[PDB]
Amino acid sequence: SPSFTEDITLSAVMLQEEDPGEAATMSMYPDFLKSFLEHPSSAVFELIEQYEATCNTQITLLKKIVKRVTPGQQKFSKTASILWLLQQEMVTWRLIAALYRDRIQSALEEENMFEIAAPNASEKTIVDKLFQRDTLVRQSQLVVDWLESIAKDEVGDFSDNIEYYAKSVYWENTLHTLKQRSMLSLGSSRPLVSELDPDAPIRQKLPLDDLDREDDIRLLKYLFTLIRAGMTDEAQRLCKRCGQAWRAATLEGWKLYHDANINGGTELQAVEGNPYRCVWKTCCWRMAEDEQFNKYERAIYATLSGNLKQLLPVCESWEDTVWAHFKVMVDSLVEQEIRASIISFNEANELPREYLEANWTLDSVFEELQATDKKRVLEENREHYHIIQKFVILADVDGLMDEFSEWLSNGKNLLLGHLLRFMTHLLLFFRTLGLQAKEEVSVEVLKTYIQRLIN
Amino acid sequence: EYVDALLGKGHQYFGIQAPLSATSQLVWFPYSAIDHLRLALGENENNQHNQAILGKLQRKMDEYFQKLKKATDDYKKI
Amino acid sequence: TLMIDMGLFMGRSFRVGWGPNWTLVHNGDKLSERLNAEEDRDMDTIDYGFLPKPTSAKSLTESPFKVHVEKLSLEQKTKDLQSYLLPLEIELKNSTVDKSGPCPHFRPNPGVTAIHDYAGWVRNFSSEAAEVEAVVKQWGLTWTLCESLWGQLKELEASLDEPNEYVKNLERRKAFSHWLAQTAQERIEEEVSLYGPERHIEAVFSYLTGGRISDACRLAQKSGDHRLSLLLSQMVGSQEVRDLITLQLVDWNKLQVDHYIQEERLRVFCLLSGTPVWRSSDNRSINVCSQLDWKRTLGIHLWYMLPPTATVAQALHMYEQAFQEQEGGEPYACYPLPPYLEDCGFSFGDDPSAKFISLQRDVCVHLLKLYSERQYDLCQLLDPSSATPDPLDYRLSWHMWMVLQALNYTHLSGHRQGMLHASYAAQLENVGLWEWAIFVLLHIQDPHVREAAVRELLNRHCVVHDSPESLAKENFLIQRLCLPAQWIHKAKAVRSRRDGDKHKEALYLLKSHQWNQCHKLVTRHLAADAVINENYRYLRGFLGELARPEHCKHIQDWETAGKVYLDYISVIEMLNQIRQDECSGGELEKLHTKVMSLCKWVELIQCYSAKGRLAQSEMAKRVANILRVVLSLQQPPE
Amino acid sequence: SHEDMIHDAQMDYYGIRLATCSSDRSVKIFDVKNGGQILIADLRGHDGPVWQVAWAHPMYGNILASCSYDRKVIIWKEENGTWEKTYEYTGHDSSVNSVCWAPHDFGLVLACGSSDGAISILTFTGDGPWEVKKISNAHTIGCNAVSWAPSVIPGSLVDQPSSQKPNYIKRFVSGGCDNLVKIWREEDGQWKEDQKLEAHSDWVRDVAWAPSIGLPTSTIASCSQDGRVYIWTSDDAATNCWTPKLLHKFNDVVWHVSWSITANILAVSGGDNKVTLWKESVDGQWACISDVNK
Amino acid sequence: ISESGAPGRSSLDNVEMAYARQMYMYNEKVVSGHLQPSLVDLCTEAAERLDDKNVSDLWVMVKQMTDVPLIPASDTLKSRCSGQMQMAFVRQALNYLEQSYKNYTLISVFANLQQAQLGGVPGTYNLVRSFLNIRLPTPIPGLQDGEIEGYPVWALIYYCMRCGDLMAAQQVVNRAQHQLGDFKNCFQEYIHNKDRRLSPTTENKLRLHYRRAVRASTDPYKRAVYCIIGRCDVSDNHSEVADKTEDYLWLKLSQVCFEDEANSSPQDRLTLPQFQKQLFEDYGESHFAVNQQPYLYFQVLFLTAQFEAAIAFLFRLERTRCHAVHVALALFELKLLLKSTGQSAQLLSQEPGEPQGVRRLNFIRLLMLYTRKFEPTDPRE
Repeated sequence: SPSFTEDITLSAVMLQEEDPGEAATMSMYPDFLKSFLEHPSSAVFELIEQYEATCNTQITLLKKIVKRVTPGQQKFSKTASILWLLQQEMVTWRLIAALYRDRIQSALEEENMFEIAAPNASEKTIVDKLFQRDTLVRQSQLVVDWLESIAKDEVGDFSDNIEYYAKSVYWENTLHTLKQRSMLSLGSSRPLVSELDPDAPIRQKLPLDDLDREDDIRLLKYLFTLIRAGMTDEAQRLCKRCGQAWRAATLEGWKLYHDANINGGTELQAVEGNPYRCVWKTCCWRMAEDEQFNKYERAIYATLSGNLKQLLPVCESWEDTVWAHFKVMVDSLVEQEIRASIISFNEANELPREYLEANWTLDSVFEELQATDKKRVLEENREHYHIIQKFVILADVDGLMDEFSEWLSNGKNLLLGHLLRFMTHLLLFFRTLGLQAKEEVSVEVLKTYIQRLIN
Repeated sequence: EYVDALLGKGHQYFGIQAPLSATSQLVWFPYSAIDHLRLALGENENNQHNQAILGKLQRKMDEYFQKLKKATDDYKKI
Repeated sequence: TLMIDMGLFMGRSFRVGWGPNWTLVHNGDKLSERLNAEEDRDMDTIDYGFLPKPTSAKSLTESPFKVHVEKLSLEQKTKDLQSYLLPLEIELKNSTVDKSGPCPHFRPNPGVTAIHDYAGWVRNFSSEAAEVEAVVKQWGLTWTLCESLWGQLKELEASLDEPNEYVKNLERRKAFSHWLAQTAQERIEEEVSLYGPERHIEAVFSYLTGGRISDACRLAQKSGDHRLSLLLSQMVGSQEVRDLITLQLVDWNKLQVDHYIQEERLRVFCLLSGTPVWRSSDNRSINVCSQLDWKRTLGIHLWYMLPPTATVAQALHMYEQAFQEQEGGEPYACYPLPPYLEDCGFSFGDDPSAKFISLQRDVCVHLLKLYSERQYDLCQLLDPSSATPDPLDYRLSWHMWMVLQALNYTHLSGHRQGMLHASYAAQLENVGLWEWAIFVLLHIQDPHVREAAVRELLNRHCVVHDSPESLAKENFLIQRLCLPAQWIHKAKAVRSRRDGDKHKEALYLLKSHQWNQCHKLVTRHLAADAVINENYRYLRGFLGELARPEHCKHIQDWETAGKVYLDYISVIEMLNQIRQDECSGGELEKLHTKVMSLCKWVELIQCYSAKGRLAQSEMAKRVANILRVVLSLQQPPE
Repeated sequence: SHEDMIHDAQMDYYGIRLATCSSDRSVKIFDVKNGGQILIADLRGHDGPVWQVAWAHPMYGNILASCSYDRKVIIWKEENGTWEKTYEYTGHDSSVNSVCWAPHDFGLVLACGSSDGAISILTFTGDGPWEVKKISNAHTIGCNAVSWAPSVIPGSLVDQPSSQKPNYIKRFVSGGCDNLVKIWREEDGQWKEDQKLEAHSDWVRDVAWAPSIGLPTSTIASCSQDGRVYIWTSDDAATNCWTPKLLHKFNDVVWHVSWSITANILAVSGGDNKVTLWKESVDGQWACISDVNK
Repeated sequence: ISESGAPGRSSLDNVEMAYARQMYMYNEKVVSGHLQPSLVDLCTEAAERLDDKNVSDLWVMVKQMTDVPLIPASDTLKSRCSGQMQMAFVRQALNYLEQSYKNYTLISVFANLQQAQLGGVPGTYNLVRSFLNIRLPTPIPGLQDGEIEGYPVWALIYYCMRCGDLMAAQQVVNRAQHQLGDFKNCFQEYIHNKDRRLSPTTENKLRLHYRRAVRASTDPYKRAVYCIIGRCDVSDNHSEVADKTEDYLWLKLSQVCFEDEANSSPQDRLTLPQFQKQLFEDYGESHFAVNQQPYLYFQVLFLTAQFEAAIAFLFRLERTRCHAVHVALALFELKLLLKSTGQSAQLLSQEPGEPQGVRRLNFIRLLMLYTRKFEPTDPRE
């Protein structure tokens, strides 16, 4: 509709304070009820699709209303807070839909049967066989892919924003200084370099040009933002555009061959990877041990290795922290079950006996998350949305109902109309799927919902 | 000898490396040493060699000030 | 000493600056403040410093250099301690001393019933103390004026009978008259002691301004009888010769008459009636007093000038039109100057246009204007001098400002309150007070900033070498006042870490109860020190205090570092209990269980230094001994 | 002792140690007890005349920094009453001048101000290595002085006295000899152009920020080489408005301008042998109460 | 937000208190019957007496701009319909912008003192020369003919034009005898003619010379001076886009005239709505980084005849709605601000055919919100 476009175009330049947030909150309820009555609990996929569509629509509306002026007043501050809470509610709804899909897929294969245990070439087959033996690593990699998709969606139009300042020529100042030194014997009265390669100064242990170092740091920031989102095409595109494809060429050694070719007519797909992943991860462990470079390479080496001692300060956000923890534990379990059952003579990952004779589960994740000694994580583990996500992931009932009772005793000093509507819809979906809660909390939820409705 | 070396270039033989590469060429060394030297020279003024040394030092200081002004002008011309 | 002219030279030769605890580190001596020869040279602090500076005698061909570190502490406080403590100790109980949310916020309480108490205390002090200065008299008269203004005006007296509006106005007028008489009686007594039975009209010129009772005795002795003086002493209606001279002075100002010679022998009428002042450009000198003391001037103005039907605002407006230059010519009266000791202002008879440059305004006029209406300018008014020649000591000024803020009559300007609180805290920390600065600073609204400020103040004041007086002060702060003990515990822990008392710093850190710092400190020193010095009681106490589930669930590495010590202590205690109670299979089973459960974390527990290696060897030999014991005990002896 | 000239002389936060940095090729730290003095530390490791100095808080680490006329930055750490080596940097366009740490509300970030044409900021993170932030093309002739600015000042953001915790980001000012004054704010993860101003065409000595503990007004008093002084005041929200106003000008060589520890008294030292100690009165204006001789 | 009415006796702002006291004195004088002077001077003296300096100088500027000999209109509609008062206000705004640039030069001189690279010297020409030596004493590339005491004549002429010192410009022209070409007489005529009358043929020749040769020199000051003299285009930018839009606005106002004067032709003049849109969109808030200095934005909005836009901008700020209402009631006393009905719409309303900046202020809605944002306040206010 052009009305919204013209309204935001006029509000971005006008000098007034209009808050259509109340109108948006009053208009989102009838549309949500219409979508609910149009898509029942049967077609859950189409229901959640229409829900995500309408939710992205109102999120764009609210973000335009917010960005149309500087959020300095209390009204626009609370509007931005409501927008962030809506983004969090939608990401929790996405997590809930993913967990429901995983539970539906696992309900048809809860019971399995084991009979084949002889190993073969290429560890990818053993990994695929063990994937059906335990669902823990299954939901672990599912949450990993979900976080990767979250990062990809949060990156946004960065691929197009790069084109507004992407360079093409590099080492210009170094080449000019080398030319001056070669043609006039002057212009390099400093620890100069020998070759024009990205590894020559890092090998000779003598740097040059602080501006070149800052540009390389910015390019590494861009590479990290592109890789964290789970992208490689745009990464190699930027590499070919600039000239620093050495990082992309190096970040391709921890793979494995796909042994599936049985004839000549089949395409050659078993060319990516190398059987030296053991020595590769050993060198990565040594690098993480003697880490003394930049934060980005330190974090990438920590993620590629799995040293928790240096990963504790490497983890920037809670998502990265839980991703690193899940990856470390699943890698430890997989490598242990593969080595101790076949061959264990060369420890690829330097894990002592205290880590070798310990079967990691799922509660230990929440244990260390609550035991995080950092004040930031301690404060983040006591709010609302973080604990909601934790309870949704853990699928608990006792602690969930206890925290809901504490919330009801505290009052309406945290929940709102949209929050109560989302909670009622989640409870209805859970009751339609399986199990239930308590009659007291059920009637309390119902009375609070109808009170908010009549308000 | 120090003033002569600074006016010329013979600072490597004394220990001083490259001068302070600043935009405005001015006096940066502490003048307290020169003031104490002038006071010690003026303490005993019973012979003519002290007056001759004082005159030579004044002439060298004037020449150094002229050279410093010329260098400052050449630097500001950039 | 270098003093010749220079041309161009960068760098510097001497630098000054500031330093913590409110100190100044400056070059040169202190000739601008001190003038006597008894000056401490090369001082690092106040009162006796003496820094080794052998360059004083080595001069001629060398310039001397000396730096002095000092602290701002002017004047001298000897017996003023109680005089400054009594009003502060009264205001401390008058105001609220409770918390309000996270940061302790103090709320002001309206207390107009303390002005008369302060006045009575000042009167009693001046009575039982012969060394009363002029500042005490100024404070007393200002408190009396404030009591006559906003204080109790003797209302609801004699059963349930209150005066009317006109009666209350007359009572206010007579109270102001009594205050003016009490302020001018000192000057009247000085003039009486100076001269009495000598000159005639030259003395009557001032006797008319005086005229009370002690002076009325001399008036009667100089005139003839006392019945006329006793009637002339009373005001409001009682007017005989006073009214007769007023009738002549009324026509004197209406006519165009000037002065001749000796303006104090023939101008007897100039004292009473006094019409609005109107001057052209000649020589005119009439109205009240004619260049005397402003106190008795305003007294006569309120007594025998305007009729009693006029109000204080009308009298103030008349006096303003009198000593103002907007009358049409040149004034010739006097302006009420702020009395710090004995008339301590700037000139007499100056309009506000000529006063606003730098001349200090009156305080009584400002108080009357504030009582009238608060819609007048107050940003550039209110002199910082609290009825004293020195701008220091903001006692009665802060009291009046807090009373006005509690009664809601000031304006939105927090900068003045902030600077006043800062100056009061500086003065209190200079004279040697802590709780008073704390409770005068807790009045303003400031969360984390004032929290850190009071934290630093407590860390600088309360240390580990405290006296019984400091302990009693802390006990009073905890009991009668509202102050969290965790801040004091953290300050004591910081002070102990800055010293080295291991047991004291450990106790203070455990009382403060932190996370990372406490955990690393205990796991790095406490277990080893307890094992070394056989501090089993303290170790068990600390373990029982830290074994709460919340701490273990919030902090990391605890279940791998301190759990070993907890299990070892429990095993030792159960083994001692078993050895005391002979046979106990129910306890021996749990003992063996915990022992074989602990026999696994030896790979987690590692070394770090020589003390770590020694502790590891001790733990290993103890574990081996206990394992051999339990292995010998597991086998049945039957 | 100190037979030669004495530059700066700072004291510990408690009043025990006295660090006097002079050009006598010796840094002696005595003790303060019973009004006497006893030598307790003798540090020496510079190559030229030592200039400024700055202390720190013991809760974040007893660390001292000393600058000298040798393009060398020297840093010591205190352990068991003995100062040893920490971080030693060398090599610049000119000699280092100003040196100071950020307030306790931020951390232990050191600022290096010198007429080198660039800005090198040292950041102390963790318990070992440090970080360097380089800002080039910011000064034509070079820097001069750097004065930190805490975030606990209500004069910069009108949201502190309302149970709201403000942001703890790095903010300071700079007034080099490039005929331009500038403000630096840690935004967009780095440093760039924030707010520049032109008020002179020569050299500017130093600056002093007001560390107000309860005054909701942020002021900065500057001092130049030709006795020029600027009083930039601010009392707004979010974005401030620095007013290049004047007060008491001079014609000699005004050197240092220093605020009190709680923003109470201003001390100005130049070539007049008089340190005017100003103070804010109750009428919202300035007044000088005490003086001293140099 | 604003200084709302506190319930009974409490604590208000000193500015609002002094303004209410002055209004009380004005009402007392009205009741008495004697002719009152002007409340603008009383507000100015109150702002000067108060400790606040920025808003005091702002109100001083507003008073000096409103004290122009203009006829008091009735409403904003009548003001925008009348054409003579519009160009008169534009000329007065240009003159006051020149005076403000002169005052800024004086302030820069006072800041630079005297012994600092040739400080300020008494006299207009000497002050302009000192400002030029402080800004750029070195010879700028692109010099023609000679110089005056080794100073750039083109930069000196540009500074004199920007300051408005026509007598100093005449002195500079008289001093530059052999240091310039054969355009000294043209410069003298352009300075002496307030309506800019320096022969249409000579103006066309200068415009042709500027369009032919003076189009790529390294002297921005000389280029701008020649452009101003020849009256070419509507906007000529060289190096003024650097947080200093005052010179650009002055050049635009000097090159654009509403009435056809000497050497007037299409593609050499613009309209007031054009500048209004340029300052509202390209030079608006959160566009040209002007939110950190709202005083300059308010000043340029008041100069470009955007009273409603300036009022809205002052109302959008924090702790400034009080001053917005104060200047609104001042304009109402001076008989301005067109009345408009409406109690639920916004404050800035317009009709088809109205340009941006000059809108219909909803006085009814303003009074409604003013009465709704208030509590049982004091009887004086």
